[PDB]
Amino acid sequence: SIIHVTDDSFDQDVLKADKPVLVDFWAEWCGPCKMIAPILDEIAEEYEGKLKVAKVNIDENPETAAKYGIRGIPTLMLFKNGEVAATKVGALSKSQLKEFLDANL
Repeated sequence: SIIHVTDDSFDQDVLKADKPVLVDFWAEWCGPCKMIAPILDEIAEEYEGKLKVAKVNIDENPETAAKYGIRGIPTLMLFKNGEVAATKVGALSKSQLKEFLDANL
C-alpha cells in the first residue's frame, strides 16, 4: 500500500496514522529515487501489516521538505507516533532497507 501525500495532507496521512509510516522523499530529477521505487513497491506489500508507505514529491511540497530539513534525496524517514523515528539519506538495497525497518519499527 502506497499513498501520494502533499503538504496539505501530511498531518492527516502521516502524523495521525495508526501504523508507522515510511515516507519516501523524491523528485523527477532524482535517479537513485527511481532505482529504489520498485524496492519500495515490494516493501510496501511485504510489510503491509506493520507499516504504511507514503511518497512526497519535494518539488511539489516545499512546506514538508523545509519542515523536516529535506536537502538531498533520496531521503527516507520512518514516522512513529507523529514523530521521526529514523532517517536514511541515500539509496539502499532491498536487504539494507529491511535491516533499517526491522531495527527502527
